[PDB]
Amino acid sequence: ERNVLIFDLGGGTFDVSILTIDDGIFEVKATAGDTHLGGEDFDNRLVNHFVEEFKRKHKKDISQNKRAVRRLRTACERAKRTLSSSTQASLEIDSLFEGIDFYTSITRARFEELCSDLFRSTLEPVEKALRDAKLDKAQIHDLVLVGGSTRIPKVQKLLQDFFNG
Amino acid sequence: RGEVEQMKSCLRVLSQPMPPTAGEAEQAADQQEREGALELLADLCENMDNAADFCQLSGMHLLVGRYLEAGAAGLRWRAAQLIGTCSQNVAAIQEQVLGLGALRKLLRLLDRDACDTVRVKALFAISCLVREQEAGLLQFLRLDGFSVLMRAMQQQVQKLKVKSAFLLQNLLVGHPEHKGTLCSMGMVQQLVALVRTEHSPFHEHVLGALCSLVTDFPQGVRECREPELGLEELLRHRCQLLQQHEEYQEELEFCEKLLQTCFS
Ligand SMILES: Nc1ncnc2c1ncn2[C@@H]1O[C@H](COP(=O)(O)O)[C@@H](O)[C@H]1O
Repeated sequence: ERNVLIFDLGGGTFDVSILTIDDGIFEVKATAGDTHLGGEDFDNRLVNHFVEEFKRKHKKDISQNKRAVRRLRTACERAKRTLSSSTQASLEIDSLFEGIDFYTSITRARFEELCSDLFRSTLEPVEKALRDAKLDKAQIHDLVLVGGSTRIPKVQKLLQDFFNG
Repeated sequence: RGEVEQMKSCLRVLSQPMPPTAGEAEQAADQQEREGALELLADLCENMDNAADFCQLSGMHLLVGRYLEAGAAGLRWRAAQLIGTCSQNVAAIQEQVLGLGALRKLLRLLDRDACDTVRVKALFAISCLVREQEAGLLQFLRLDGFSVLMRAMQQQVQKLKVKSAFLLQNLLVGHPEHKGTLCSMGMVQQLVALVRTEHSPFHEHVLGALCSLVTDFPQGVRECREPELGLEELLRHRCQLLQQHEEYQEELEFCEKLLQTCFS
């Protein structure tokens, strides 16, 4: 009897699934998840932090220029990833708004603060699939991660801490 | 996406070799058509995925070798720009651009191009390649990077000054082991030279670096106490200019932390 937990955090949706593999039969035993949690979500937490930071340093709100907000977000996605190896990253966005060249930094720590809540809400689905599978965390023999956004250190740590190691 | 088809469309445009010694309205035309395809590629490449797919399509190869080295400044900086956009904070695309030996073409351009814009987009590309990118920082140091850099700060080109200060601050954060080779290179004096310029945003980065060079590093603290520089009188006159200002907060934190560890 083997319980495998599949934790899939992608760019738009978060899906968890408890799958048992016994007697050579793979069977999905429970499913949960949140459809409003994904990498896209984390990105925007950084986008907001900077749009606000940009109001402070340049006395201007870039919110209504969507072409600019998009660049900001694409840039942020790049930083969020760098922040999975490095403990901090920097952003250089030439002429981001009204010809202003934008320069900033963010620490892995800061990234996490801005995403605190989002991070902790990934367990909800895990716990639910555990009830719906009439299982206890202590039984999950394996934990496999699938989905680009399962590399975020803080994600694997919250997950790992849950199963106490 | 229609993006892949569209950039493959730009690529098509960029691949067609230069006209057979065509005429005026055939050169200035053929060019605008590339300036355009290169800009469009930049906008598309701002997104990791697109830039990724750009590399798969041998795009990065045509860029580094052929265009960076174009004849028209216009084609050059736009190419640097694109090279930068794709790489920024993405290890895999950095590694590939690094592997095609761009840093050497970039650094060359930075250090001696007739168009200040090319030099600026080059520095931009360089930064996008060595920041938080270990293999790139080494190919950089080995290429006398800190010297191509400092010479830029010394250039009478603002954007070069800000861009240089910005990158040094970054580099100093993740690699304090270089503090020494930097001080002995006289970067403290140089950084201080940029402080005495008309205050503007980038100063946060100058003082930002300066602040790292001094952090647990007496050689650096010694560099700042140097009488000639008059760094103290300077930082107190600044510490006072950045007061009720929120748009300069980080400079004031830096400007103060400096005073606090070099004058007490
Ligand atoms: N190393 C990484 N660290 C954090 N997020 C990442 C990483 N690699 C990819 N992602 C994110 O994962 C999402 C794409 O997931 P996928 O569709 O499963 O490839 C995007 O929001 C990416 O930015």
